[PDB]
Amino acid sequence: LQIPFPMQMAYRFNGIGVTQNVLYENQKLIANQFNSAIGKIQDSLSSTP
Amino acid sequence: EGVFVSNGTHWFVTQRNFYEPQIITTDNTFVSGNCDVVIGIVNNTVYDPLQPELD
Repeated sequence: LQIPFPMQMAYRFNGIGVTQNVLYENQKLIANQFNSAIGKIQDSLSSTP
Repeated sequence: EGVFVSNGTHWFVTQRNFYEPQIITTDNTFVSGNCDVVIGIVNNTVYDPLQPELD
């Protein structure tokens, strides 16, 4: 069943006890930390052996 | 608990795993802040059940 990815992720905040409004009101912040953490994980393998 | 669906015209609240649509009242929603910061937000009435109990 398809579901838009912000609305998917808000369910996953709601599954760790954080309410759903914490996602949307910080959505552009959360996307930026997400992209900057997957950008950081190439460099954690394209570096230290 | 649930999600805001639309059948095309009107808006409802269902539980997430089984389609039963309810009327969006103030006892199955909660408010948080103004309707400015949420990216993608629709304008639909949220029916207060107290207000048609004064009459």
